[PDB]
Amino acid sequence: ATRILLLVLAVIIYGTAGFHFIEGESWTVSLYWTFVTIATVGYGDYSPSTPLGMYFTVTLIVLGIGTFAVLVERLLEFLINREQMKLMGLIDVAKSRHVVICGWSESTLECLRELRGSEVFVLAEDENVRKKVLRSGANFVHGDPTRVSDLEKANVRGARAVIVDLESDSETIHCILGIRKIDESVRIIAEAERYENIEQLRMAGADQVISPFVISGRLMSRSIDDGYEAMFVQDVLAEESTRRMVEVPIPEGSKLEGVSVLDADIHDVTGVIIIGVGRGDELIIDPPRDYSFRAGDIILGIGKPEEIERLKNYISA
Amino acid sequence: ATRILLLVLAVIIYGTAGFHFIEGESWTVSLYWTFVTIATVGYGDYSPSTPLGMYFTVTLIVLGIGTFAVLVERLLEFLINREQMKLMGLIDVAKSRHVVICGWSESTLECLRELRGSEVFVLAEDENVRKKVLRSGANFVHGDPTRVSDLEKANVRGARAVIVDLESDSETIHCILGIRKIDESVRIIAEAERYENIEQLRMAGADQVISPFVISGRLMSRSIDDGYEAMFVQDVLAEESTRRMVEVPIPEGSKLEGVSVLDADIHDVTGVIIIGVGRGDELIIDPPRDYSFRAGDIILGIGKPEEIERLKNYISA
Amino acid sequence: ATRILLLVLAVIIYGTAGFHFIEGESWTVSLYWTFVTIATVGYGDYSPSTPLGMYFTVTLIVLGIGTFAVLVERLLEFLINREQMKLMGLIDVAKSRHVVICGWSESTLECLRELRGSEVFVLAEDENVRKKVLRSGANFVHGDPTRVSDLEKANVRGARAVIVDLESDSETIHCILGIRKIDESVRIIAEAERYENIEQLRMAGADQVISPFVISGRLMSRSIDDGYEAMFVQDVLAEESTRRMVEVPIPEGSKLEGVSVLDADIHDVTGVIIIGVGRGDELIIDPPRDYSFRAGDIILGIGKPEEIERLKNYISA
Amino acid sequence: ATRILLLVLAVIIYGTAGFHFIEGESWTVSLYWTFVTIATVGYGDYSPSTPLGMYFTVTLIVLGIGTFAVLVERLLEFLINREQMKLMGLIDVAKSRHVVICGWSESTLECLRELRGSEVFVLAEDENVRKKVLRSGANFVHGDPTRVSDLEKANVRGARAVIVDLESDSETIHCILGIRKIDESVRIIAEAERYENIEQLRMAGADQVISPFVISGRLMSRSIDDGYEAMFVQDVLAEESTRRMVEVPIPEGSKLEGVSVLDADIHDVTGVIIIGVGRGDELIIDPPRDYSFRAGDIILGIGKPEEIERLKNYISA
Amino acid sequence: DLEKANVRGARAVIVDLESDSETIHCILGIRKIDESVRIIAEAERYENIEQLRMAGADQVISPFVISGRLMSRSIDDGYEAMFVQDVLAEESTRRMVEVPIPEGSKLEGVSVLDADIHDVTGVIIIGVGRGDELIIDPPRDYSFRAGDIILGIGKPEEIERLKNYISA
Ligand SMILES: [K+]
Repeated sequence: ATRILLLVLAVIIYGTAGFHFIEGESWTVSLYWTFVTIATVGYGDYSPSTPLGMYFTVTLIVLGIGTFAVLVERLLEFLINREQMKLMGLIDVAKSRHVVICGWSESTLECLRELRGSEVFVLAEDENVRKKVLRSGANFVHGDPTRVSDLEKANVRGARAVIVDLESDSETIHCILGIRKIDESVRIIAEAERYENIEQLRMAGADQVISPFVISGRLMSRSIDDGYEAMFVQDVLAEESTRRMVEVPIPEGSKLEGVSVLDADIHDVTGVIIIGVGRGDELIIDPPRDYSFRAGDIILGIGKPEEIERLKNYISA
Repeated sequence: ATRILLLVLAVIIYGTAGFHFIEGESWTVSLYWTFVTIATVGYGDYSPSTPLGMYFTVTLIVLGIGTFAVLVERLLEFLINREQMKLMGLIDVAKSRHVVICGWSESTLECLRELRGSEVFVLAEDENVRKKVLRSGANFVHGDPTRVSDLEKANVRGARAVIVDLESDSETIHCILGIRKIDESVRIIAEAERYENIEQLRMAGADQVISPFVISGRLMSRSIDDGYEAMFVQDVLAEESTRRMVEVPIPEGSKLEGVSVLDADIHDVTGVIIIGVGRGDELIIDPPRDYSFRAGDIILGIGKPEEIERLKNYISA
Repeated sequence: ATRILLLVLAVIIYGTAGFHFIEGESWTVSLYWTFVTIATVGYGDYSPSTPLGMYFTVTLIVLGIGTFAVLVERLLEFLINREQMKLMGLIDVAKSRHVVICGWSESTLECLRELRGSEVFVLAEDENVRKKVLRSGANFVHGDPTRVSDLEKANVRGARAVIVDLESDSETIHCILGIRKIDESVRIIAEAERYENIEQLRMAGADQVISPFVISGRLMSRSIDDGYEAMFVQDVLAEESTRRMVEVPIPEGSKLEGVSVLDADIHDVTGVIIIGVGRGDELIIDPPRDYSFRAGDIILGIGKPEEIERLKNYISA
Repeated sequence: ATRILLLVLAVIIYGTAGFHFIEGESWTVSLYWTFVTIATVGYGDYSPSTPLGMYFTVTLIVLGIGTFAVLVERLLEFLINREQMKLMGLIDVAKSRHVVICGWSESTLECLRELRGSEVFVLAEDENVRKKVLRSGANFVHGDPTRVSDLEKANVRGARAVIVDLESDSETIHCILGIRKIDESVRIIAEAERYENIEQLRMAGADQVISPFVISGRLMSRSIDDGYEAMFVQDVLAEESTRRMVEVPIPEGSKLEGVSVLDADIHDVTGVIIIGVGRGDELIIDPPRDYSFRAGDIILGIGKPEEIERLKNYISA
Repeated sequence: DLEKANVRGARAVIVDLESDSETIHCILGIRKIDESVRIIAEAERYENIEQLRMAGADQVISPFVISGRLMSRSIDDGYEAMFVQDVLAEESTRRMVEVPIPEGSKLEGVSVLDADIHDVTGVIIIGVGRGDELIIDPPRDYSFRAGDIILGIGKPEEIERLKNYISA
């Protein structure tokens, strides 16, 4: 790989040792003339005069052209190899705050619209998935999400969060186990098809589990007659037509520390229905009137975009 | 992406600030000498004389070669990426009067022979379809005809007309709905397999619907005994052996405005059987003898190539 | 496609019209200086002296570098397109004495070992067939053997002979009909699976028909008890272990014109069993003793390589 | 392929014969000037003065640029062809001490972790296998392991050892027969699925046969109640948790030649259970107390990594 | 569908599916039904051997892991693979047997050094499994008990010579 460097150094030395070993001009001007001749710069300050000397000049010119040809050849081969290799995946990830996505479905396409295109890496192995991901605007890594060896290629260790949605619950569980084998602190978000596997996904190590099929089946099984819960669910979580479920935190101080919910009256002040207060990875749905707010708490509620703004400004210090 | 421009500007500045900061020749000739040295032009009008100066010349030459190498590398990488990307589709369309074709069957191959090869764009996603389209002489765009996002890549908004012929009537209806979601005025031409979907294609928004299977089934169901309607249909619409169904418009004035059909006697004058007169997106089959011709009307008839010429010249002003 | 030629001519003109329109040296030396400056040759005989003139030199150098970049870009794009296109087929054939092979099976692989690798063209459309053909040492053309349009890409018109062996007898018959539609004189060699299609292949236009399955089934149906005909067939036609069925023609004169078979006694003279004499596309198996030899006749017999040599030298003039 | 060399020699001759046939300077300086002009070196010592002469210089410059373009074109085409061809296999092997692997399964992936990545060559034909092998870190050769023609591409003749593990026992037997057809001395290591084919693999020519399915079935059929043999087998051969089955040879002399096992007491001295002594391709399990050690014998035993070290140092001279 | 096969009451369950993911899922499902049934699983990859044991498998078999290592050593020597094949796969001449110690057996409390099972019968004693643990190469101070299982390799003749020898 470094043989070409030795070859070109030999040619440069061979050239330099021609002037001094022929006309004996100067051991310093020979070094220069050899460098200007190879780079075709051709000043012409010091040109040969003997027939032997000018013949040696032709030999040096053709040898320099031959060396350049090999130089260009090596580079071109390297560029072709790199481009051909990194086009179909087979490239290690060097980032440290990306988002790794295992598998590609319609659920992972909808979360790509709220995430940066250059920070998400999709880890699959199908060929059509590569084209779909490239059209979507993400980066494709060729590997098996269930393999620990291919999980380190995607740099799961340093990822901000990992989203697991594979073709089957068995594969999802295996991928979660593999990720937890690498990093025990990375955040994992999984999707469950069957109701039986919701607890197994949580036991494997998933931080958050989503059950779209379980939600949709129950919504279908109640909308045959009434169809009012499904309407609320659709208009609040799917379309966000008018209202929206927001989660706004409480800043430092906020002039609302220690104030109870009964004295705050967030509904009567802003118009946002307070569902619960999440204090440190636990959701207290419908907190009592005796609950006291703190710093860093997150308020979960449903309201219009106007009322959400009315609340975020209201809880400011 | 523009780091190389800064690097080369730094090298040029570094070179220029060598003459003045070493030999102090001239702040204007230094700029020149640095440019002729990098482009290997090597005039030689102003060559260095000090050993330090000629060493700096070698340093500048090798640095310029290194900069050129990176320059060539970047370009080559860009060209490889562009060619590799636009070979398999994944390219947005910038035209504004093309013809978009969704799907690829034998029906869309026969309409390619009467259309310009460079104005038709085929929107599919199969790999064999790409080779078939390239052999036919059209442009291939990789996308799903049913997706509104992939429909905008083909630039349906600005297309002259869109031809929809997919693998199923469900896909055809979905594609028509998607196209009408983008543009409500573009002309859509669809093909229907089942007789039940002819009305659904028209309700979705298709301007023209063609039912080859419905026509062929009825032709088969009558040719068991007689086989005379099928012979006429084949020899007039499929082969155009002797006669042909032509639609010639009436130019401005044409010396035939207000003249009734009974007084015109187009059959007795030219020999072309007049089927109907299309006046503004409606076909009046067998117009009455009291019908009065106008300007911009289209005459639909069946005749030999000789009689068609005899009629087009007859209706001229 | 020729815009770059206009651009470079404009740059050359712009350069040439600088010397005369600035320093007014000579309308002939300006043309020269502009050509030596672009090709980085840089003699230096006529270098600028005014600051404006040397600035214009830098402008010309950078413009020439920009023009060269586009020049290299266009070429590279053309080469990439050509290589990428002619790698997967999609290339028209310009030869006029090649051998076209439709389909790829084990039968067409055994006939490749007795034919020149560079004269055979294989016309298929599967991807694995391309790799198999390339490993074998032939040229691959991507097309459908049943399509007349793709048959002209392989240049069947000018082919020496066409060998048809497709996946089914229906496809073989269709390909023969298509070839006969193009050229009514080219030689077609087909292979038949079923016994019912031997006559249909000959009616379609095939010059020679081979029935390996029909031969093998009958050989199997007789070797259950005796197995002596199959042994002869294998050892003479498949392996050519000891003997071989040869067909040697009769040269001009040959000192054997008009001599009857009874007076020639080819068996008693050389040891080759004379099966038949093919005189003008007809095989006379076991010719009578009254048959008279002629010029241009072909002798069909089975003999050892020694006896074949003994006969070819015997029938020489 | 060598036409370009003739073309460039013609251009060089044409250039050289310009000076002497025009200005008649010198038959030696013309050769030089032609070489410096083509390589754009442009010294300028001998520049033309006549208008005709300087026109001829422009003609030579443009002809040299045209020749260079073709030169670059040919090289680029060669590099593209080489890279495109050797990327998907289709490359002959020139090594003489590699390890050829036929087929790719989980068994051949585990033996890649104890072998050098650059000496193993995998011979398959599936496309996914190529990506798997490239990710693993080996070299991929595209061919059919059952074909003798594709077996010579992998250079089985000169291989150190061949490992055969295909999708079926029929394919494994066929590959072994093909390899033995090429080389009768190369070492073959095969894997058997069925118990019926263990003897057929040995009769075909396999030096060593492995039966993972046969071992696992019997281990399953005994672990239903006891499960103690399977525990030993797993912990000694699969995981090598604590102990390990080692095979250490006896060096020259070793101070243990002719010493009987009863007097050596290898178990009482080191702690390694002596299973057997392999003397020349035969395993003597549980050798008698009267057995006498020799030179070049291999000791097979199970022991901890400490006891193995205690034994290897003990048997040293 | 696991309850249709009546896994609850099964004597033992053998899990060998098309993939390690499916094997792990099946083991988890079986352990969800019955926490005491005996599960015997098979592992393809070396990474999943520990995950199968954590899921609840009582015994794990790694045929691919064994065969890969046997292939990776038989390129030059090929003596360990020969022993493994002839003892575990074909059982040509010898065989690895596991014979228990009956009640009393006239060998309770007798140390291995005083028993000398190799010098008496000819069977190489690999280890003694006392209650779901294998003591490979027990010390000379080990004392036999009742219900222990002796693991060794010997000919069918020597196995008979040992089973009759350890009888009361
Ligand atoms: K140059």
